Amino acid sequence: KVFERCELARTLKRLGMDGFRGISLANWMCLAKWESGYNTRATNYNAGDRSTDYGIFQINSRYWCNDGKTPGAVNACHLSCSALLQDNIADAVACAKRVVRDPQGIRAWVAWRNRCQNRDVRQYVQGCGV
Ligand SMILES: [Cl-]
Ligand SMILES: [Cl-]
Ligand code: NA
Repeated sequence: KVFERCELARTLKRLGMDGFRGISLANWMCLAKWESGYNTRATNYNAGDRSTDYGIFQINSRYWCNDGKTPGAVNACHLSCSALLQDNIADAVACAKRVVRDPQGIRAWVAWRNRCQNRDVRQYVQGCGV
């Protein structure tokens, strides 16, 4: 499913992402935008280390979900990576909450650092009623 901007914003708020571990909703929006373009079925193989990024938040198989083919990987979210490819983003959101519970927080995603950190991210939520 490819979410429309404001539709996603409202969904994330209802799932309790606004201010989770200090991360504003606009930051989560900026992340989803640059990671997948709001596409829940996005997958990305990383030939360099044999891991794959899954779904709307592009969560990595080496640490967060189990896909069976990633060497020396763990499953901190206790999910099959398949769960991160559903139209319903409930499982992806619960896993994202798990990710930011680690010391790095939102910084765990390098794309957030490159395109969201220290920027005016208001634009991602303006006019959405959240
Ligand atoms: Cl699962
Ligand atoms: Cl599994
Ligand atoms: Na894994």
